[PDB]
Amino acid sequence: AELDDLTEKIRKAHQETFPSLCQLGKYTTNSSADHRVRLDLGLWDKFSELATKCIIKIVEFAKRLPGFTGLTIADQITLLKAACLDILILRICTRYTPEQDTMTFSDGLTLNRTQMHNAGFGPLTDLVFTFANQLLPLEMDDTETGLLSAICLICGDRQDLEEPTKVDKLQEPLLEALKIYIRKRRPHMFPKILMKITDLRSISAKGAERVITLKMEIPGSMPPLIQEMLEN
Ligand SMILES: C/C(=C\c1ccc(C(=O)O)cc1)c1ccc2c(c1)C(C)(C)CCC2(C)C
Repeated sequence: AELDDLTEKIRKAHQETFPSLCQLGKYTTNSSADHRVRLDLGLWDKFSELATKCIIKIVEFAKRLPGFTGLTIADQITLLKAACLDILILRICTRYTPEQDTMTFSDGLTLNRTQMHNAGFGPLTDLVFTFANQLLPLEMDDTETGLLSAICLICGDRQDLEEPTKVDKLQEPLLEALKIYIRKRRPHMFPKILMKITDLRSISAKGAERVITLKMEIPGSMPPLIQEMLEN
């Protein structure tokens, strides 16, 4: 009952900070829609702008997680910076429309693969779409996506944690919660969803070089929160 209570709370934290694809008004753009280019600055400006907003929403999601507030701000910051890209990647991949081969952002902006590539994903584009495509068969809902996000976040083995053991105990209930929910809702889903964390980490790891490359390409400055996120 306390685990059913935790599950409902995580689902809510997610739903409140992440607009569903079905509850969003999709809109497109014709900017470099059919030709891949190094970087479309107009798409980068819009994309990076939305990235900043989503990062803020991720911090809000984290704050809504039971116990997170309890940890020290130092630990809150370490956990967030280590898992933010993972979560940003999972979020955009959850708004993938296979028929149109597009992904939709929080404000309804819907870009095709080419535009995703041109907005900044570059050489990581196909890798991201493949992750999104492999996500579909799992048919996950708000609570599973939220529990997965929380599992990516609450990791007590992150380096520089002031209270690693306290973090471990906060994640302990998460795996069980997910275990139980998966079997109560749609009766091998447990390990398949968990394996995705690895795929996720693998992709976010490629972000370190990507940001350096983008910085070298843009005429302006890298948005402060993105900077802070990969600044480590
Ligand atoms: C995945 C991402 C940003 C993002 C995710 C979701 C929304 C939304 O509105 O729902 C908006 C933006 C992102 C952010 C930064 C970076 C990347 C992706 C890649 C993977 C291209 C590597 C380089 C940096 C700049 C770190």
